[PDB]
Amino acid sequence: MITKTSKNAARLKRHARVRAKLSGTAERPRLNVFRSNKHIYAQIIDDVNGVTLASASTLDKDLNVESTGDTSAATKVGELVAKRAAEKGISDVVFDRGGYLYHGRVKALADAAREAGLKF
Amino acid sequence: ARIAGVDIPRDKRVVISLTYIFGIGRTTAQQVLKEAGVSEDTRVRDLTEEELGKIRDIIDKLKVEGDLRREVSLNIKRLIEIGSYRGIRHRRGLPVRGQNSKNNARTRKGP
Amino acid sequence: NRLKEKYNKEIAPALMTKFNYDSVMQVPKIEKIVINMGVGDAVQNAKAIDSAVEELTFIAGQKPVVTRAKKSIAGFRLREGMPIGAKVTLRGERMYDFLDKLISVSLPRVRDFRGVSKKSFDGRGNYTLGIKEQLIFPEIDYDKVTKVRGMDIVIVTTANTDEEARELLTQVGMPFQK
Amino acid sequence: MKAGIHPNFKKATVKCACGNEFETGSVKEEVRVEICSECHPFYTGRQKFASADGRVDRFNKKYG
RNA sequence: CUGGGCUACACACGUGCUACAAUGGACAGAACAAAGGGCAGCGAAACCGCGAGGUUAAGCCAAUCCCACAAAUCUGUUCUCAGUUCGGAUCGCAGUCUGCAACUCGACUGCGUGAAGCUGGAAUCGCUAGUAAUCGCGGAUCAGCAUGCCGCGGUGAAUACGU
RNA sequence: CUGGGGCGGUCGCCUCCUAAAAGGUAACGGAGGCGCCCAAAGGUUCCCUCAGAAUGGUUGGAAAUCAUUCGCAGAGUGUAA
RNA sequence: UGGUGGCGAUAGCGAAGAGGUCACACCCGUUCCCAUACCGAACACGGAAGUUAAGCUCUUCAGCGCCGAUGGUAGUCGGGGGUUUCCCCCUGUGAGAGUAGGACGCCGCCAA
Repeated sequence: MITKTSKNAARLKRHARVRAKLSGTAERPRLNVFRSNKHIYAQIIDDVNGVTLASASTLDKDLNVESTGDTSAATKVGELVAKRAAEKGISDVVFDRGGYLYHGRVKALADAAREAGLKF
Repeated sequence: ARIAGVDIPRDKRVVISLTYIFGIGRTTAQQVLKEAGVSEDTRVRDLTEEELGKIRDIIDKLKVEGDLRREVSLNIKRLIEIGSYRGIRHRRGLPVRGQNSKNNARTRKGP
Repeated sequence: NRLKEKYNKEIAPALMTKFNYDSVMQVPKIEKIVINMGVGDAVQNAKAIDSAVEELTFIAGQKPVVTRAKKSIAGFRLREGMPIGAKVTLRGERMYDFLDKLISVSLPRVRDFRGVSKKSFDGRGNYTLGIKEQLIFPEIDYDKVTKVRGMDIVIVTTANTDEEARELLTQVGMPFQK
Repeated sequence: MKAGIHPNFKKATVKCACGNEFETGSVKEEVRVEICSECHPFYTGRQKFASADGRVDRFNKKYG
């Protein structure tokens, strides 16, 4: 009877009001987080091209944790994907907050990217 | 409250405490309360943890608030629906139980 | 957890066997209860809205929220602000001690309590319940305020139709007027 | 749950004049209660309690 | 001749009753009268019914017997200032008695209920001592029907400066 | 200023219409308002979405509040288009 | 099959089935990090018992909303005529509605 908003449903109404603030690229592709219930991802995307430049996720058979879906050991992907684009060298990227709060352990993904090098 | 009646006395006389509820009065409170044996006794609020429940059994076996209002509902409402010679003065406004209509009239009409 | 262990052991499969659903989790429940004062001091001239705080927190220790008037009224008091009535929209496990204080404890402290509300459902599953007395709830002190208000309590179900919800509440065991 | 706003809830011991007891939780360590569902006439089946409704109606008046 | 009405009822009055209360209210015990009626009548005692009264029945044609026990008052418990343990209507259920029959329309009793009233405006009244005021009793009508009417006794005041 | 003048009314600022699909574009033509207000009714971060309607309820009322659906906007957006 | 994009609702409302190991989900708890004008509904956190129910995907429908013509007309530039508050031709443009019809999506990138 009580109709609820899904945590994916209204989240992309909070995500697009970040998408009206940033340009995707500027030799600096945008970088979003996807916080599911089980395991949490990271892609490096840029408008105009829509090219996912380099990516990985917590779902990765290489470099498992193996606690898999908990605190900042699951932000090794925040450490990995910044090290993954480090061989592309690109860049001091733009960071999407998705539709989540930049709070930790969503912040801790992008925390792991900065001492992995990338300036944001 | 109380442990015996609904909205019972508290720190008051035992016969008047039995004279609280709409149906429990002075004569019957002295009668069935006299069967329980209080007489005020203890005159404020202390009858018993097992004596006040004795007013729950001896005090609980009789009635009646909703049964008094229901018997009145079947009387002014019973004769108010089954006739009558008690209905036209039961709600008509004039003296029903006997009086002068130019009288004091402090039951129904007044001034 | 005495109501909470009641339906988590028997009641939810009892509706499944009464009439079917797929997915045994698909069963209506207790969702949320919104207690209301609605008072507004009648009419703002008390001035104690906040008298309704002390009267409400001992139904359950949930901190309440005074409901602010969201409209200006031409026939009474007042324009917006100056809130009208308190509110606890309680949930969870404190939910399942509020109702154990209702059925076998405080709902018979309604004086002429027999059974009630044949039609007070909102048509599609909510259960409305008006309350006219306040010696009802147990941790209310008779030594305290001694002033008379009224309440609503709005029990919310999960069922699409109140068909399924009314039969749920009878498996809960709710005394209705029949 | 805000700290210091919500009163502590020790395990309650509900009781009654009929000796019925119930284990719940409350601010008070013990809670005597005048009436329980196991004692109230409505919840307890259809006890005569005091009525004996309809005795007598609408008529039964005869004496010889 | 039957039934009804004289008893109705938005309202204003007239005369009285009972109250608003601690000099009071409830109980227990004790004490004090006078007067009149009673045969188509009074009714003793006894038992029954909380109760009002019922039953039978001695006695009295009455300075003998009955109505009859007076009540305010005195001695203890207690209520403690409040719409109440005050006061009492209204009204409900339940009984008695009277009658051809108590619904319009007799009273009394039980249980319950407990209005309004916390000494009443301008104004108005009666009162010179066994008086005011107050507490009870009997009787004419009358099968029943008194807070009226007519008598009877009990407690026992203040003031009259003066025109 | 003026359909002679006088009397009446207006003199300046913002919005609409007349305005002829850029933009202006007149009359004593048709409507409103403006000589302020907000120390926040400003800036930013981060949330959320209305009005009305129905259904049922506490003195609850044609309507204050409270819950479930409707409801692209019939709500608000200081003050007026 | 999920995630992120780009394109005018031809992408949508609505009706109906089907899927869950993996993924997205609900779900479970609140000691933590952090939230409620209150509250683990949400927001945050760590976990895996239960689930296709809802979300979400696929598939059918054209009830609604949408797209959308051709022809023909209203209007109209430019001449020319009049019976001149308006009307008539000629040249060229051409609406709006309706309608024939389309459509309840394509095209990516990454991840399994």
